[PDB]
Amino acid sequence: VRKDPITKEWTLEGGALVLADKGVCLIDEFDKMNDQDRTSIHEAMEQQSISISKAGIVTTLQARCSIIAAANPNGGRYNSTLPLAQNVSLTEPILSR
Amino acid sequence: RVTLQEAPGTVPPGRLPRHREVILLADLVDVSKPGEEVEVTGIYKNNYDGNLNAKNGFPVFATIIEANSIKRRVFSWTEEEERE
Amino acid sequence: SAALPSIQLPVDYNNLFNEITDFLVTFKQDKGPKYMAMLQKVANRELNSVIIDLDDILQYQNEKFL
Amino acid sequence: SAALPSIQLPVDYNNLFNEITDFLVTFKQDKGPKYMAMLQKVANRELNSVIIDLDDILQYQNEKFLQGTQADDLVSAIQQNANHFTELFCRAIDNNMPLPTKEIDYKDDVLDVILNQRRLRNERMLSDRTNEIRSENLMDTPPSSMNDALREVVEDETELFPPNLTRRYFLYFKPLSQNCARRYRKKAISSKPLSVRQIKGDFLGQLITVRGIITRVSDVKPAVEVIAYTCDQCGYEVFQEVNSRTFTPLSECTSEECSQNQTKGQLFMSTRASKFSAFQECKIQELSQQVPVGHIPRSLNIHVNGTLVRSLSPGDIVDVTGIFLPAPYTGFKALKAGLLTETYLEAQFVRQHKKKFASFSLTSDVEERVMELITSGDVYNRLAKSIAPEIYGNLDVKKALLLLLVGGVDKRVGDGMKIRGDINVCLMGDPGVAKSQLLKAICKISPRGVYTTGKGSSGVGLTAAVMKDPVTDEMILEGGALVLADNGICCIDEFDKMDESDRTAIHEVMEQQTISISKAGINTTLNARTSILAAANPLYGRYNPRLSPLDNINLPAALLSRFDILFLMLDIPSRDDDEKLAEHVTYVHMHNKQPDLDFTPVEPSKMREYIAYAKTKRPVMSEAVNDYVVQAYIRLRQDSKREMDSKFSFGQATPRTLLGIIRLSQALAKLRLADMVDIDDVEEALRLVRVSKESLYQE
Amino acid sequence: PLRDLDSEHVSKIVRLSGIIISTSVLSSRATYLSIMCRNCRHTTSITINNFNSITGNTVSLPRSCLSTIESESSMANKKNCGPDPYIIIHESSKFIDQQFLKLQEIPELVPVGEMPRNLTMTCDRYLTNKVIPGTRVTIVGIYSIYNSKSGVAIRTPYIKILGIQSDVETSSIWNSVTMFTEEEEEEFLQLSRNPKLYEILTNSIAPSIFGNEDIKKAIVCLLMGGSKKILPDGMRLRGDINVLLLGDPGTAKSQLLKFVEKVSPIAVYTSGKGSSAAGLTASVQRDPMTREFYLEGGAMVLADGGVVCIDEFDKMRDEDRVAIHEAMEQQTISIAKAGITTVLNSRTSVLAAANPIYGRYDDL
Amino acid sequence: PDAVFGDRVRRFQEFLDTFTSYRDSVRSIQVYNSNNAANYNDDLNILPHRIIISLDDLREFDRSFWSGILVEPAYFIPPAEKALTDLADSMDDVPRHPWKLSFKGSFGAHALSPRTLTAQHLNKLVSVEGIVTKTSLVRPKLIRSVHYAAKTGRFHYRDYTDATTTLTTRIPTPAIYPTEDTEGNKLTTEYGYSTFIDHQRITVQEMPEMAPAGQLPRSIDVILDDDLVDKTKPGDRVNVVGVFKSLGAGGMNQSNSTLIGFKTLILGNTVYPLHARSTGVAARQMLTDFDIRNINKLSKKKDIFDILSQSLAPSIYGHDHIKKAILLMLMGGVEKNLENGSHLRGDINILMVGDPSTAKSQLLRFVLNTASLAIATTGRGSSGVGLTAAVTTDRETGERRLEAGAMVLADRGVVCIDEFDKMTDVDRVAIHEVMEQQTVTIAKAGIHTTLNARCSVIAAANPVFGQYDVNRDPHQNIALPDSLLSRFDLLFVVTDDINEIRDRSISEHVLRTHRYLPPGYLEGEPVRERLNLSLAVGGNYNGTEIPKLVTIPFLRKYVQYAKERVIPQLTQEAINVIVKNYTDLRNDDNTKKSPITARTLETLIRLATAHAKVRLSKTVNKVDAKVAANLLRFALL
Ligand SMILES: Nc1ncnc2c1ncn2[C@@H]1O[C@H](COP(=O)(O)OP(=O)(O)OP(O)(O)=S)[C@@H](O)[C@H]1O
Ligand SMILES: Nc1ncnc2c1ncn2[C@@H]1O[C@H](COP(=O)(O)OP(=O)(O)OP(O)(O)=S)[C@@H](O)[C@H]1O
Ligand SMILES: Nc1ncnc2c1ncn2[C@@H]1O[C@H](COP(=O)(O)OP(=O)(O)O)[C@@H](O)[C@H]1O
Ligand SMILES: [Mg+2]
Ligand SMILES: [Mg+2]
Ligand SMILES: [Mg+2]
Ligand SMILES: [Zn+2]
Ligand SMILES: [Zn+2]
Repeated sequence: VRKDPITKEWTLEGGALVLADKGVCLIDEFDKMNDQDRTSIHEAMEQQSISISKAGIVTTLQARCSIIAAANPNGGRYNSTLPLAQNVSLTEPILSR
Repeated sequence: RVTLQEAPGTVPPGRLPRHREVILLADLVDVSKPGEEVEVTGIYKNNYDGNLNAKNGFPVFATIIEANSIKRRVFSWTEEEERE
Repeated sequence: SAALPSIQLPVDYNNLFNEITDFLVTFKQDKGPKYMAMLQKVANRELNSVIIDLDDILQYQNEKFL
Repeated sequence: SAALPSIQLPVDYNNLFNEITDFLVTFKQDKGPKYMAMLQKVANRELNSVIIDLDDILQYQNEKFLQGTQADDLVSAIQQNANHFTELFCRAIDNNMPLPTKEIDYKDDVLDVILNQRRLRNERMLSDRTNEIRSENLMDTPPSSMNDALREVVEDETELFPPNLTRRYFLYFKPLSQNCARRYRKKAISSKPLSVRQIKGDFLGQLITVRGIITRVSDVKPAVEVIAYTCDQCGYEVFQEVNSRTFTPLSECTSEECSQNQTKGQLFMSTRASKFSAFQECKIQELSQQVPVGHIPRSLNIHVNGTLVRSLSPGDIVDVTGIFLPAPYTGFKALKAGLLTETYLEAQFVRQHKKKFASFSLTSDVEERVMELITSGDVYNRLAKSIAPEIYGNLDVKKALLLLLVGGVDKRVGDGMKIRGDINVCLMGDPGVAKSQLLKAICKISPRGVYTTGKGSSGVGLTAAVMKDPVTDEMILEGGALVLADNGICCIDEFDKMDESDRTAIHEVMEQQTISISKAGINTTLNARTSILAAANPLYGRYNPRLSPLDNINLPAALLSRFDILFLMLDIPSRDDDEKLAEHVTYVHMHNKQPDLDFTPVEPSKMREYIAYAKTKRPVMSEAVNDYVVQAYIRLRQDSKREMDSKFSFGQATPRTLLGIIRLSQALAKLRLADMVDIDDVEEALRLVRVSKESLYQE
Repeated sequence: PLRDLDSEHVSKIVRLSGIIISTSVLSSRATYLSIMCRNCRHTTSITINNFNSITGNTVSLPRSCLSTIESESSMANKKNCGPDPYIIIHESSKFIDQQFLKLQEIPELVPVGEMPRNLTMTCDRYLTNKVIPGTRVTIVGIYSIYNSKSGVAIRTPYIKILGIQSDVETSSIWNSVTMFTEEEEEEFLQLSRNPKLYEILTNSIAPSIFGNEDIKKAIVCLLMGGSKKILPDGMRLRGDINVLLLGDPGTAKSQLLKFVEKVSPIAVYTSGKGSSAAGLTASVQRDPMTREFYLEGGAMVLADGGVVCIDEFDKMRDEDRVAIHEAMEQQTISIAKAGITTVLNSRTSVLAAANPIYGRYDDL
Repeated sequence: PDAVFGDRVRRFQEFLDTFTSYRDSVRSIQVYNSNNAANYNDDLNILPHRIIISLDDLREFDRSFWSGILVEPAYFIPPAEKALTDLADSMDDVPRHPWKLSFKGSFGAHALSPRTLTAQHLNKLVSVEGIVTKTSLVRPKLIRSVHYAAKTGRFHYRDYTDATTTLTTRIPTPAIYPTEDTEGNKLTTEYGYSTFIDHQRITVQEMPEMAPAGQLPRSIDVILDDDLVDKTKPGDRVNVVGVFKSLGAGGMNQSNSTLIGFKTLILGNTVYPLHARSTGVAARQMLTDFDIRNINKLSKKKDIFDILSQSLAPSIYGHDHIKKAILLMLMGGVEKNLENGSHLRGDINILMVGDPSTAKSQLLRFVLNTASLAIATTGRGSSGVGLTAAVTTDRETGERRLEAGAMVLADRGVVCIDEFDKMTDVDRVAIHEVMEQQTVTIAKAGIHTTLNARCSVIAAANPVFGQYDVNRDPHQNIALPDSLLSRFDLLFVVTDDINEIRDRSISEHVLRTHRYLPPGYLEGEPVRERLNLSLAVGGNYNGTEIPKLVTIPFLRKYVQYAKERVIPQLTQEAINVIVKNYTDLRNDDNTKKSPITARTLETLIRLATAHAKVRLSKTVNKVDAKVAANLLRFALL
C-alpha cells in the first residue's frame, strides 16, 4: 500500500503475482531474491493468493498465476556430482513447487 | 492528458528526449496505453497560465498538443479463425 | 432559548376553557340551558349574534361557590 | 461608560510610589544609604544593573512598623504585580538620580554618549522654550507663581526625549530569602521553588521562582524595544515602541512638523539611535525529584533580557526567579478555543545550585571557611573520605577521585603544542563494589558533571548533532555529553559494553581534548576539556587470577595508556572486612547517615569552594623534584620491561605515565595550596599509582 | 468497469465494483438547523434533505436577514442586520453522519505498467460504517461532479452512494453472528444425537485425503477445543488445542491446513515467516495520517476465536517465536513499545506444519 | 429570567435536599478550603468547587430531569449548576467561583466509544471510554482582563467568553482587548489581577483491547477546564463524561465557503483514569473501616506470612518459596534517600530459571493481574528503546519530546519480563542501570535527561540447553553475566524432577482445578470474558473473607494498606542477624547458584523490611531477619 509523495493518494499494488492472475509471471534471476519476495512467491504458489494487512487494509488477492523462473546455479556452474538442492540457493519447499 | 516523449531510438546522441503533453478529447480517451510508439496529429498551441512563470523572469508559455487523431505504429478470433 | 424567555402567569387557559364549556352547557337562568337555546337558534339561521353576559358568568361562579 | 466598567482594588499606586521613594532614599543596611551609593555608581557609569532586594523592602517595612507609622505591604504588591512595579521603580530611580562625578571621555560607551547628548538636548529645548516664552511677554506683570506656570507650559508644549530613552541601567527583582521570611513571620509565594507542573495560570503576572535543569540556551541576539527613525524633511527623531515578536516599520513621518505640513518626510531607520536588549530564550525542565510517578518531564520558556544574559547554560541546576507573563498564542488556529495564551518567565534573578569554578572569587566570607578547613588539618584525607561518606572503604579510590576533581596544570608552550592538565580515572572491578555510586557522587559534586551509561548514549549523543534553532533561525551544532561536561567530569558507566564509535570519540577526547567531525553536515573541531571517569567490569564480568591483568582488562594499550590511574576494585571475601562493611551498610540503612562519629564530613558546597580555590593555584617544580620524578620514571620503565614476559604485567611503561605522575603531583600540590610541588607530593603520586594496580592484585 | 466510466454516465445511476482502500472518519452534516439573527433576533429553521454535495455548500445560511422580506409583524420595527447575520443554535439543531470511501479497481485486472485508478465516494445516514477497508464491493450510485481548486474546465468525478453490496464478508469477532434461528437449532440438536457423530465429523474432514484418520480426529478436536476456565485467583486455563503435524514432504499436511482454514468460522493460513504483506502474531505501527500507535495486523490477532494454520512452522523469526509462545500458552500478546503498552487477546488454536531437516525423516 | 430555568433550579433544590450526601460533600469542601485559608492566615491545597452526582439516584428521584440531563444537557445542566451554587452560598454566609457538576453511574445507550460516537449523539451527555493518545500543553485562557488608567488612576475590566465555556449558544459578541478607555487615556495591562483559566485538549482513541484488529482507529477531541487539566497522561485508559457538542458553521458562511463539516468535540465534565492490565494507571481500591479492621486482624496472627503467600496462586501447586518472594516483592521494601543525594534501593527483583512448563509464565501473569502497576514485556518483542525511552517530534512546538518505555511507565510498580534470556545486548545494558540505580539516563541528539524507573523486576528465563542439569555447574546452565545475577535479589531454579507421589499430587491438584464453575453459572454454560477496568481513586475455591485462604481482592487491599501505611525501620537485633548471615554466606565453602556480592547484603535488608510490611510493624525484628535469611538460603542452596 503506497502513498504517492505528490498526489498524496494511497493505492493498493497487488504486485507482479496478483497482476499475473490467470496468466504467467516471469521472474528473472530467481536466486538472488530477497526475503519478502521469497515469502510472496511461497504464498503465491501455496494458496494461489496473497494476503495483505497494511494501512488499515486487510484482504486477500487472487494470485492464480503460472510461474516461469530463471536461475543461475551456485558458483556459476552446475555441478553434476552434487544433487540439485546443493547447486541452488532455493530451499526444498520452494523447489518442490 | 498524455505525456509523449521522443522515441529513444531516434534521439541524437548527446541530447535528452524532448517531451510534450497531448490532450485527448471525448472519443480518443484510453486509446494509447503507455509504453507503445504512437503517432498523433493535432493542433500545436499554447497553454495559458496565470502570471506566467515567476522563476524564469521571462514571458514564457508552455505548449500543448490538442490531438486530432491517434495512430498506433489482439487476441480476437473471427469465424474463419476458429475454423483455421 | 434565552432570546425568548418565559414567565409564569396565574392564568391557565385549559381549565378556563373547561369552565367556559361547562358554563355554556349548564347555565340556567331563574327551555333548558340558555346558551344551548341560543346556539340552536344560531344553527337554525334565526340568530346571527351571540352575546355573552358577564352577570351570567358571575352567577354561575357564585352558584358553583355555593 | 458601562462598556468599560470599573472595579475597586485595594492597591493604590500613589502611596506605594511614595513608599518606594522613601525606601530608596532612607534605607540603610546594618557609605550612607545603599540605593544612593548604587545609583551613584550607576550615574558614574560603573554599574549597569540595579538589583532591588525584597529582603530590603521587608526590613524597611519592619522598622516602619517598629517606629509605629503605618506602611503598606509593598512586598506582596510586588509579588502579585511585579511588571508594573518595574516601571514604578524605574520612575522613582529617575526622579532622584545623582549627577555623575566623572566627566564623559573618549573611553566611554556609545550608548552612554548618546544618552548624555539626549539629556543635554532636552535641557537645551527647555531653556530655549523658556527664553522664547519669557521674551514674548504676554501679560507684562508674583514671580514664583509666574515661574511655576511658565515651567508647566514649557513642559507641556515641548517634546523632550522620554525617560525610557535615557536609562543606562537594567532593573531586576531579587526574591526574598526563606530565612529572612522565617525571622519576620512572612509567608511569600516568591521564595518557594516551584516545578513547571506547579506553575499554573493563577501565577501569571506574579514574581515566582522555578527550580530545574537548563536544557537549551539560545544565542544572544539584539531584540529591539523601540525603533529610531530620522526624517530629513524636519530633523525630528521618531521612536516607535515594539512589544511583540514582529513589527511593521514606519514610512511617513509622524512628527508634529510633518503632521501639520502638506509634504510628508520619509523615515529612515537609525540602528545606533534605537534601543536594543540582549535577548536569550532558555528552556527549563523540572528535576527527576519533581516529576511524579510515571510522567514525562515538561519544559518552560525563560526570557532573559539585559545584563542577565549568559548567566544560564545547558546542564545547570538553577533557581530562576522571574515574572510569569503571558504571550500571544502560538499554534494552529483551528485548535484555539478563546483567548489562549503562551507563557514565559521574564528572568529577574538566577541562583546556581552548583557554583562554577571559573566564577569563584576570593571574597571576605569565603576566606574564613577556607582558613577553618585549613586549620582543621589533614585536608587531603578529610576531603578524600568525605566524597562518599556512606560508601565504606576505598580510601585510595576516593583520593584519586579527589585528584580527578582538582586536576593538574594545563601547560602551553610557545611552539603551540599543549599538554592537558586533566586526569582520567578508570575504575574496573567486580560487580557490587559501589563504583556506580562513586560515579554518581563525583559528578554530583562537580559543578559540570555528566553521568553516562555506555549504551545509553550513541555516537551522535556524545559528539555533536546539526539542528535548527528557530528563535535565532539558524542551523547550529549541539554537542553531546562530552560537550555538556566541558571543563567538568564525564562519568562513563559500564565502559566495557560500549560501541567502537564512542570508544574512538573518547579516545580522541582523552588526549587532544577535542572532537573532530567531518561529515555530510559539518567539517569542524569542537573543544571538550572533559576529565573522564570511567567504570567498567573485567572480560568475564569477574576477575580471575588465572589470566594476566592485561588479559581480563579487555582494553587496548593506547586507551589504557590514556588513563592516568586505573583501579582494580576486587571483591575479595574475608571474615573481617565483610563484618565492617555490613556494619557500615546497616548503620547507613538504619540511621540515614554515616556510621563514624569521629569526623565531620565536609559539605558538598564547602568541598566545591575549596576545590575551586585549589584550582586557582598553578604549582611548579624545582630541579630536585624533577630529578626524583625522572629517577622514578626510569625505574618504572625498567620494572615494566622486566615484568613484560611474566604474567603479572599491567602493561608497559609509558611517557603518559610520566605525565600522569606530574599531573597527580600538581593536583596534590594544589590541595596543599602551594605554588611549589614538594617531594611528598611525588611520594603520594607514586604510592597512588602503585596501590592502584599492584597492591590489591598481589594480595 | 471503473475504466469505462465516461461523460455519458454523469448524473446517472451506475453500478460498479472494486475494492476499498480507506474509510474516512464520520463528518457531521446538518439536516435540521435552527438559526437566529445576531441583533435582529429573528429565529428561522433550515431543513436539508439533500447531502450529495462535495466541495461546496448547496444549502447555506441566508445572506441577509429574512425578517424584512417576510413582513411577519404588523408593527414592522433604515435598519439592516448586516451580511450573513445568522448564528446556528447548536442545541436545537439535528445532524447526520457522512463518510468518504475510496474505491479502486481490483488489482488482478490492471494494466501491467499503469497506476490503478480510483474514485472517491460519499455515503450518509445508514450507509456509513457498513464496509471496512479491503472488502470487495459492488456499489450502485450517482456518478457526479465536484470542482477542486490542469485544464480550463476540468472537474473531479465522484460517486454518491445509494447502496453497497458486499460480495464476500470477512471473518472476525465483530463480524461474527451469534443469533440462531429455530430451524438451525433443531437441526443441530438432531445432529447431536447421532451415535456415529464422531465418525461422520472425521469423515467430513478433508474427504479427498487418503488415510491420516488419527490426524483428522485431532483436527476435529482442535476445531471443538476444550473448556476454558477462569478461577477466583484470576489466572485462566486455556481451552484451545495446538496440534503440530511434522513429516515428509508430499503427505498432504498443507492441504489439511488449507481445509482447516476453509472449515473454521474464523481462520487464517500463514507461513512461519508471516505472509507477503501480512505479519504474523501482532504488529503495532504508526497511523498514516495522524501518526498514532495502533495494531497494524497479524495472524494470531485477526484470528481471535479461531485457528491460525502456520505452514513451515520451523522457519520463523525470533520476534515471532516469543510472541507465538506467549500466544500458545497465555492466549495473550503483550506489546510494550516506546509509546504503547497493552496485553491483547490471542485466543487462537494453532495448527502448525513442519518438514524436518535433511529432507526425509531419519529413523536413526 | 426564564421560567423553565427557575423550575429546573427548584427541582434540583428538591433533589439536593432529598439526598444529603451532596450537601455534606459541599460542606466538606468548604470547610477544607476554610481551614486551609485559616492555616495560611495564622501560619496547602484548595479543593475544586465541583460535586460528583450519581445518575442512578437522580433516576430514582426524577425520571424527567434525569432524561433531561442525558438527552438535552444544555437545558438541564446549567440549572443544576446554579442550584448547587445557591446551595453552596446558602451555607457560606457565616464563613465566589461558581460550582460545577460531574456525573457517575449507568449511562445506558450513552456509554459509547470513539468509533461508536455518531452524529445522533450530538448535544447529548456521553460517557466515552478509550485511551489518551495526545495531550496538549496546559494553556491559560484569559477570562477577565484588568487594566489601569494612570491619568485618572482607575481600574477597568473586560470579560471574555467563547463557545466552549457555555453549553447554550449565545450571540457571539467579540469585545476587543481594551488598550484605551472611553475618555481616550492609555491603559496598562494589570497582569496578576487578570484571571486565566487552564485549558487543555486531549485526544481519546478507542482502546487497542476493544478495537478491531486491522482497522484504523477512531479518535475524538475532549476540552478540559481548570479543575480537570493534568488528570491524564498519554497512554492512560480513561472514561470521559461530557457533552458532545458541535461548533461554528460547517462552511455555511460566505467566508468559510470546505468539508471539515461541523467540528465535533466533547466538553469534558468528568475524567476517570481507569486501571487496565499492563498500563500506566495504578489500581486503587477504597479502604473501608471494616476492611482496615480485617487487615489489622490478619496482621496479629503468627502464621500471617504463610497465609498471604499460599493465598497468591492456589491453582499452582507447590512453588511456596516463590510465592513468599513474590509477596515480599509486592511489599517492596523501603527506599532510602540519603542527605547528600545518594540513593539506596528498596525494590526486590526475582529471577526464575528452569525446566519448561513449570508455572513460570502463569506466575508472571499472576503478578501482572494482582499488582497495582504491573507491565508485561517479553524478550525479543520489546527492545532497548522499547523498555526505557525514545525520542519523537512534536507537531505544534516542533521540538523533540520523549516517549516513555516499559521501565518509565512502570515506575513504582512491577515489570513482568517473559523470556528474559532472549534480550539483546543493548537491552541488557539498559537493564543494568534500571535494576540498580533505579533510573534511565538518556543522552540523545540534543536531549539529555534522567527519568525515574524505580521498578521491581520479575523475570522468567530458560536454560541454554532447554533443561537444567544437576551435575553441570549453574554458570553454564543459566549462562548469564554475573552483574545481572547480582542485580536480581532472589534467583530460583525450578526443576521438573519426576517422582511418583509428586506427579500424583500434580495430577490431583490440576484435575480438581479443572472442575470449577463460577457462582451463578450452569454446568454446561461456557464462561464469558469481561474486560477488567477498575476506577483508580485518589486448592480450595471457597475463600470468602479469610476462612483459611485470603481472597485476591482482599490481598490487594492488604498490600495497598501495607505499602501506604507502614515504613519499617531497622533495629540492632535484626542487624546482628543480617550481619552474621551475610558474613557466613560470603565465606561459606558451598557452591551456590548466584555469586555473593555486596548487593546480597542489602537484599537481606530489603527482604527483612518486606516481611515487616507483612506484619504491619514499624520495627524490623529478629524474626524478620531470620525469615529473610532462610528465604535467601533456599534460593542460594
Ligand atoms: N564498599 C561499599 N560500601 C558501601 N556500599 C557498598 C559497597 N560496595 C557495594 N555497596 C553497595 O552495593 C551496591 C553496589 O551497586 P553499584 O554501585 O552498582 O556497584 P557496581 O560496582 O557499580 O556494580 P556494577 O554495575 O556491576 S560494576 C549499592 O547498593 C551499594 O550501596
Ligand atoms: N495421502 C494423500 N491423500 C490425498 N492426496 C494427497 C495425499 N498426499 C498428498 N496428496 C496430494 O498431493 C499434494 C501434496 O501436497 P502437500 O503434501 O500438501 O504439500 P506438503 O509436502 O505436505 O508440504 P511441504 O512439506 O511444505 S511441500 C496435494 O495436492 C495433496 O492433495
Ligand atoms: N506447579 C504447578 N501447578 C499447577 N499447574 C502447573 C504447575 N506447573 C505448570 N503448570 C501448568 O503448566 C502450564 C504451562 O505454563 P507454564 O508452566 O507457565 O510455562 P513455562 O513454565 O514455560 O513458563 C500452565 O497452564 C500451568 O497450568
Ligand atoms: Mg554499576
Ligand atoms: Mg507444505
Ligand atoms: Mg513460559
Ligand atoms: Zn519629518
Ligand atoms: Zn435580523
